[PDB]
Amino acid sequence: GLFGAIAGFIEGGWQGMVDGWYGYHHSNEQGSGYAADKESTQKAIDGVTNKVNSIIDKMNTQFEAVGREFNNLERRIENLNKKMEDGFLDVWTYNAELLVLMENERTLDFHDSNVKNLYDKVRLQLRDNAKELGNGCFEFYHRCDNECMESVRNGTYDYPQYS
Amino acid sequence: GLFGAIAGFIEGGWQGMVDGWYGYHHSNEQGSGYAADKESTQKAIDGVTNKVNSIIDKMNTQFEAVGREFNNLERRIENLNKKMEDGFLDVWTYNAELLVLMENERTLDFHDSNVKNLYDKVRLQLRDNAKELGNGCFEFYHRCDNECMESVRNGTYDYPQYS
Amino acid sequence: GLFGAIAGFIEGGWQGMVDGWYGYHHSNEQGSGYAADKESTQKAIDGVTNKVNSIIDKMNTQFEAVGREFNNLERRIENLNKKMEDGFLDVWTYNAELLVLMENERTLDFHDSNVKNLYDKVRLQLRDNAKELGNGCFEFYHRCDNECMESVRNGTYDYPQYS
Amino acid sequence: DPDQICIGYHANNSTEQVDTIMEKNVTVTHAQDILEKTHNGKLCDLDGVKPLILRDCSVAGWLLGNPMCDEFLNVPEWSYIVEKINPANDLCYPGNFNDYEELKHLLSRINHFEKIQIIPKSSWSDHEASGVSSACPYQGRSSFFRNVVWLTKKDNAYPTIKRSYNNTNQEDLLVLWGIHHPNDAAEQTRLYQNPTTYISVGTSTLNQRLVPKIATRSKVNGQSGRMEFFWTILKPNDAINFESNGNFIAPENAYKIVKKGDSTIMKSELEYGNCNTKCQTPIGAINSSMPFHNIHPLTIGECPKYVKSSRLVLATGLRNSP
Amino acid sequence: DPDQICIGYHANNSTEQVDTIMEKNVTVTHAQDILEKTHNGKLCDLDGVKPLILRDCSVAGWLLGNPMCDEFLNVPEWSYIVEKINPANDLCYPGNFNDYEELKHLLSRINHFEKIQIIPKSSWSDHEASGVSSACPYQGRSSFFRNVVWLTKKDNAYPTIKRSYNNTNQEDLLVLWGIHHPNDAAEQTRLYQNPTTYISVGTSTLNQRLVPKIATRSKVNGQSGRMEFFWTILKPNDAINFESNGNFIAPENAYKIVKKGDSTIMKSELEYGNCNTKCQTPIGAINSSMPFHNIHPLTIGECPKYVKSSRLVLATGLRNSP
Amino acid sequence: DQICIGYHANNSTEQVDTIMEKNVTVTHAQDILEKTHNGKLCDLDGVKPLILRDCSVAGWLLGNPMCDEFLNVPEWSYIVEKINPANDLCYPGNFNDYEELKHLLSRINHFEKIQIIPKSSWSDHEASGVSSACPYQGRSSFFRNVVWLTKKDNAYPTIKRSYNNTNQEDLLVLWGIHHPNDAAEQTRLYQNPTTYISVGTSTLNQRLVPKIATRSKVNGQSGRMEFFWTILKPNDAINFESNGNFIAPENAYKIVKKGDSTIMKSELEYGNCNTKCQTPIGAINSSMPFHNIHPLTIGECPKYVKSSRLVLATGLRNSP
Ligand SMILES: CC(=O)N[C@@H]1[C@@H](O)[C@H](O[C@@H]2O[C@H](CO[C@]3(C(=O)O)C[C@H](O)[C@@H](NC(C)=O)[C@H]([C@H](O)[C@H](O)CO)O3)[C@H](O)[C@H](O)[C@H]2O)[C@@H](CO)O[C@H]1O
Ligand SMILES: CC(=O)N[C@@H]1[C@@H](O)[C@H](O[C@@H]2O[C@H](CO[C@]3(C(=O)O)C[C@H](O)[C@@H](NC(C)=O)[C@H]([C@H](O)[C@H](O)CO)O3)[C@H](O)[C@H](O)[C@H]2O)[C@@H](CO)O[C@H]1O
Ligand SMILES: CC(=O)N[C@@H]1[C@@H](O)[C@H](O[C@@H]2O[C@H](CO[C@]3(C(=O)O)C[C@H](O)[C@@H](NC(C)=O)[C@H]([C@H](O)[C@H](O)CO)O3)[C@H](O)[C@H](O)[C@H]2O)[C@@H](CO)O[C@H]1O
Ligand SMILES: *[C@@H]1O[C@H](CO)[C@@H](O)[C@H](O)[C@H]1NC(C)=O
Ligand SMILES: *[C@@H]1O[C@H](CO)[C@@H](O)[C@H](O)[C@H]1NC(C)=O
Ligand SMILES: *[C@@H]1O[C@H](CO)[C@@H](O)[C@H](O)[C@H]1NC(C)=O
Ligand SMILES: *[C@@H]1O[C@H](CO)[C@@H](O)[C@H](O)[C@H]1NC(C)=O
Ligand SMILES: *[C@@H]1O[C@H](CO)[C@@H](O)[C@H](O)[C@H]1NC(C)=O
Ligand SMILES: *[C@@H]1O[C@H](CO)[C@@H](O)[C@H](O)[C@H]1NC(C)=O
Ligand SMILES: *[C@@H]1O[C@H](CO)[C@@H](O)[C@H](O)[C@H]1NC(C)=O
Ligand SMILES: *[C@@H]1O[C@H](CO)[C@@H](O)[C@H](O)[C@H]1NC(C)=O
Ligand SMILES: *[C@@H]1O[C@H](CO)[C@@H](O)[C@H](O)[C@H]1NC(C)=O
Repeated sequence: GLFGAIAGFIEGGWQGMVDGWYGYHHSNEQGSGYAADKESTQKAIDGVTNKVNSIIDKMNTQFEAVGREFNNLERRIENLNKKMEDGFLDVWTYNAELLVLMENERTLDFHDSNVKNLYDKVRLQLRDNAKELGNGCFEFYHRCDNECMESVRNGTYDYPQYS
Repeated sequence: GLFGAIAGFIEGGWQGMVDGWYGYHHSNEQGSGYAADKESTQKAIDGVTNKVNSIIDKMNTQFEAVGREFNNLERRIENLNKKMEDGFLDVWTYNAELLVLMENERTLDFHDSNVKNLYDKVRLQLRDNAKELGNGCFEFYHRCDNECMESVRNGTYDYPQYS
Repeated sequence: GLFGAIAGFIEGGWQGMVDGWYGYHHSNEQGSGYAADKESTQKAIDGVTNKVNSIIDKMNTQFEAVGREFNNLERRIENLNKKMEDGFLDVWTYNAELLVLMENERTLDFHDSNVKNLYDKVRLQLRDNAKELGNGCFEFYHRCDNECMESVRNGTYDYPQYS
Repeated sequence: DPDQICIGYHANNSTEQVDTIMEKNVTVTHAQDILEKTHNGKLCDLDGVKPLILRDCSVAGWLLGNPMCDEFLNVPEWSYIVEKINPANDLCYPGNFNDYEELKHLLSRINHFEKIQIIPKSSWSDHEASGVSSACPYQGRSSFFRNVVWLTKKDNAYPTIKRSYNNTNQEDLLVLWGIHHPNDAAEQTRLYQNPTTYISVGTSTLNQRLVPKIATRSKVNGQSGRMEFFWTILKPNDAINFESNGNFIAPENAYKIVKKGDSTIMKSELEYGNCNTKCQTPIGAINSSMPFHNIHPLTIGECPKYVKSSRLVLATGLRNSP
Repeated sequence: DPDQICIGYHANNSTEQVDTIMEKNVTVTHAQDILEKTHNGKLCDLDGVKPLILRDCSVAGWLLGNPMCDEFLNVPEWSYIVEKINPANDLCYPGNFNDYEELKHLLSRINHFEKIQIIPKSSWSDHEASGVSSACPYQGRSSFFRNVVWLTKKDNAYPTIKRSYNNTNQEDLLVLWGIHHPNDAAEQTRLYQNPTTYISVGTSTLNQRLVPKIATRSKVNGQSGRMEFFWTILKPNDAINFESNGNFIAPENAYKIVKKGDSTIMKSELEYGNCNTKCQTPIGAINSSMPFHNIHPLTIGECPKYVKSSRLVLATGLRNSP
Repeated sequence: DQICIGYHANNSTEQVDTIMEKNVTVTHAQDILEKTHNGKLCDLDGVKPLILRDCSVAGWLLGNPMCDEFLNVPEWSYIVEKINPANDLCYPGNFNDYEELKHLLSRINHFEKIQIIPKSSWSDHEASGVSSACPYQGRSSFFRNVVWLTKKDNAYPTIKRSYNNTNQEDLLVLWGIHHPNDAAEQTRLYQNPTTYISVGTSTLNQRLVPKIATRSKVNGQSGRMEFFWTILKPNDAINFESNGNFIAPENAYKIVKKGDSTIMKSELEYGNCNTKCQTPIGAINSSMPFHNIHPLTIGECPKYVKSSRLVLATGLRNSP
């Protein structure tokens, strides 16, 4: 992926996180578990839903073929009529297929981007208080309890408190 | 945005920086101010100016409707003529609207990328000699003079000196 | 580019790297040489080859003009015919040129991303054991002979042993 | 043993695939199909309104009143019209229908006629109005079109005809008449007495003068003779004036255009499906909330946009790790 | 106490919004509108050349010289032509103009005619050449088209006419003539004496032989008769030959085609604007640097590209924070 | 000691364009636009075209004597006609529904011309009318495939003829009418003053009447000939009746090969070459997906676009 996170430095996805598209796994003394990051997930849902609707709405004024009849000495205009209708059907068919391909690519890179940005959100908070393992995980120097873990997801981790 | 900087780890933009699109805020014992980065701002103006010109030039050759008249026993060809002209108008309306939507998306991401690369240009020069706060700022270990701050904008920060 | 590596933190490309698109330049007690990263280079060629082929296949049902003849009292339909055919030629010329322009941009950015991703793959493995130069290079703290140079390219560098 | 926190993304058992420019068959956690690919294979009512299914009859056969088409003598309101590719029951008496395709184009904007008698058969005192042909059988006896009348000489005399009809109705009126082209001069005099004839027709806009064409032609439905039909739209309060001394196939009934709207003529071999739909094609109806379909380019109703694609699928989720 | 350097980006008081695929109404620091949405509501000169505003006259009324259209007897060079949707002064004497739409199409390539005499009234020694109709009133009395002449019998005779005109001019020449279709045979002899008549016309390419049509027709502008007009383009050094023994509406004046270029016929109810523009529309003129506009699809001049969009705005600046 | 990351640079000056930037130097690019043709009219995949040279389709089909080269042309791939061919209707006039006829030609690859009414069958009429308008070897002649019938012994009895298409192919039948200059020339040529030509098939019901008119001289003649055509189906029959002015069929054309063809307008003549893709200004031998040579092509061709340049980036930005 363009942003190097999905199938990149984070080797694979989590089947255990049934909660949202991106999120966290934590383990500490009290236990372990998955939790979706709700903001980034909701951001992504909105953008992807908007994209799908944009694509449908942009095509809404499409060409619509009509049955026209011609007699045996109107072959030239019958052929003209046929190539015109096919012409537009080919234009719109192409527009739909290419748009879908181009946006499929952007959607997958968007997800990649969101994962990298979520990784960086956490990294910039923790700084020297955790070791960056290089696989998407951070190994704490201090003991981080559930409240401390929640603060990292909140974006409310207090660096001075632990360094 | 895709690159995580604008409305991201740099939470907001600066009213204070009237002078350009991307730049620096500094703070030393002398005084604190705003300085736009010339090179990156100019690159961006060129790319954005070209983009606009390119969009216009691709649409400079495009369909032009022509008034045609038909009598009471030429309704089929009249209809054919109408659908054909409407057909091209719709195709071109779509082409214009969609290209603007797509290029707008890319324009915002382009700006986001530029901010990020500028943040990185500074980061890589400093390394140890500054602290990465995570908000867009670099807290200095040493004292950076008015001269010291200008070498950073130049891209001429002598690292070996300060470590 | 959008990812800041090509003509970015890596100042320029290498004439010495004939065997691939992206790769490494090592230097130790034994010697020095260029080595192309096959995994990323291969990914690139597949991606680029598929892009070219897709672009061709989408345009493979495009408008084909047909000579039609009209007489001196069929000037309206003659004109209608001419505008219809020029219409589709212009539409398909726009589609072709625009797709090439858009995809050339995405192609150059693709390479940039691949170089950035490769750099991070090396960075994330090394961490403390090497010093980040900033020019696209890593000065080792512990000596690395021509065996570990292959392990870092292979992706099999054991961090614990060196720190 | 030390605590840790990890950043990651969703995976599932999805095998859904999408395409991109640089890569095909990419497995993703979620995808959205936007292409309707199925239809019910039937012709249905369109939003509660039944179509006009002409069966073996053509539009010409219907409007002129080919005896084989008595099914359609006073059809109710329709949503669209279905016609086979080559209907068996067209011009029973051979010939042609002038500006036929332009008339068909009018129908595409009409949903209902009220057929009315404008010139009754019983009103022809000095001519025979009972002309029939073996080319137009009905219950095994020679007959003729129902909405027009074959006039012939009476007592070796065809006095010049002069008839007018004033459209005292409020609706536009479709009027039909025709001319008979005989095989030879002997036939001319036998049917119509007068050797040189004409039919003249006038309205506020129509100015027609027709002269028969005697010629020996190949048999069609047993006849070498031809009949050539004509139509006009008579406005409210305009009048149509016929004058002739032979060869005149005169109107009996004409059609009030009582409901204008959106309609179309579909060519289809299918029969009526006892069913209702919002989107109809010549090969079947569509019931879909998809934005695109690939069933058939000719549709009527609230329909998805037609594309030639075999497949359209948008990625919504992310690349799914195996 | 400790010194800091920050990276940041521009913000301002801009409230300008743009759209993207994933997000609508995104506020940006700078934007560029590329769609012109305003016009002046007027019909103007095109780059200093006034249009031909036919007011209440049609092209037919103009060229044939309907007496209500005397304003346009010798119009100057024009940039475009403006006709109303239903011009009141058209064919005062009812009938039709053969290949009218094809003629109007030629007009779209012409900027100026010079009208000239091709057959003077003085050449009609043996026919009356002053026929008029109450269908063509002028100042409350019966008149006729100015550029063609209604010939009738003189001293109870209508000798066969033979007239030629050789195009000695350097320019192509638009020639117009007509035929009168009378109400009945009594009228035919009353006007023209000869009961069976024709009009034959030939050039190097034209080979015509018209025959009038008696038919009983509705009164239009008081007349049940009709007049059918025809036209041809006569090349330099070619000649046109008329022959007739009745029902001939003869040319008097024809039109040299003197200036050819870009033109058009706009349908509009607007009058002249005393105004100049470089881009004109049937609804108003456009003065704009915008590459696109949405005023009307039919324009002439140096114009932006027409789209049906209500809005088109490019982002130039970056996402503006509150 | 030191491991560096980097990318390929080379000595390339190949340039590509993007939305934001023009003339971007890259390490590798791929032109996808064919810009050259051979300037010739070639055989299309082994099959030679019918080059009509100075003859028009009309002159070819009716048999203008200056077009004798094309009396029985072989199977063709495409047809080439000049913009204004000198040898058209030698005797002046017009071809009815000419453009519709030429449209049918665009789907025909071969005719076999046959006799359907021999000259010998005109017992009671002269069948050797000629005109200085149709010189053969600078002497008066006529179209080869139709016949100018005139009165015999000061008489023109009513003609009545049928031809039944007993062939297996559709048949292109041609006939005409002569429009004389005056009433005196009518009687001189056909005796009867008021004449007609009726033509009937299963679908055709035509009655033509001639048109005396004073006309400009074209090729020395003020008279006109108007030609008509129809397609006669296997087992249908065509019936002619006339008492004057009939330019009757002699030969007609079996339609023995239908397929893809076209009528190109070109001033070029035969190039003695072969190609898979042909345009009116020359032929294309290319593996590019696009070309800008000309919009009207026949064969297996790249797709046409109006562009002057079309180059995809494959490699990367090439730093100097
Ligand atoms: C005595 C008699 O009428 N016998 C009938 C046979 O004529 C008929 O055989 C067919 O005859 C055809 C021509 O005859 C008609 C017709 O089309 O049916 C007879 C119509 O009454 C006559 N109608 C009028 C108004 O004149 C009609 C008309 O004259 C011509 O069509 C004008 O062009 O002609 C024809 O020759 C067929 O080939 C033939 O089969 C037999 C068998 O149906 O029935 C007898 O009652
Ligand atoms: C009655 C009469 O001879 N003249 C005056 C009338 O014009 C008029 O009443 C109108 O009469 C109309 C028919 O008469 C004309 C016409 O069209 O005006 C008279 C024209 O002189 C004559 N022109 C020629 C060249 O012959 C013209 C022509 O014969 C026919 O148009 C050919 O079809 O006929 C018509 O019936 C109107 O409905 C009627 O109003 C009255 C005053 O209105 O005064 C009469 O003296
Ligand atoms: C005495 C004589 O006929 N001399 C020949 C001249 O006719 C001829 O000059 C041309 O004559 C033209 C009219 O003559 C023809 C023609 O078209 O060439 C002669 C044809 O035999 C005759 N064919 C038939 C079947 O009737 C033909 C026909 O009547 C008309 O075309 C019908 O419209 O007329 C015409 O006046 C030319 O302007 C004139 O050049 C000279 C020239 O070589 O040769 C003499 O032997
Ligand atoms: C994926 O899981 C769902 C259960 O949510 C199941 O319905 C579906 O069959 C599974 N796919 C398989 C087994 O291939
Ligand atoms: C995936 O794509 C291949 C070729 O790219 C195609 O043949 C195949 O049908 C696709 N899907 C499958 C096998 O499920
Ligand atoms: C038809 O009828 C009304 C009188 O009932 C009359 O006003 C009108 O003129 C008539 N129309 C024609 C064309 O005669
Ligand atoms: C916005 O700011 C500009 C200058 O920065 C000023 O000219 C303009 O008046 C301001 N507009 C509003 C509405 O505050
Ligand atoms: C912003 O978009 C909404 C619909 O999403 C629209 O109703 C609103 O008026 C837009 N604002 C404008 C056009 O200023
Ligand atoms: C018209 O007159 C010119 C000038 O003398 C002459 O050359 C030409 O032949 C004439 N054309 C016709 C058709 O009479
Ligand atoms: C259009 O508008 C500008 C600004 O008002 C005006 O000064 C200019 O003269 C106008 N241009 C034309 C061609 O009328
Ligand atoms: C580069 O582009 C310029 C204008 O943008 C053009 O004139 C030129 O042809 C291009 N490069 C070269 C080497 O000619
Ligand atoms: C032509 O001949 C065939 C075979 O003899 C015959 O059956 C057919 O009826 C004939 N066609 C016509 C129109 O008479």
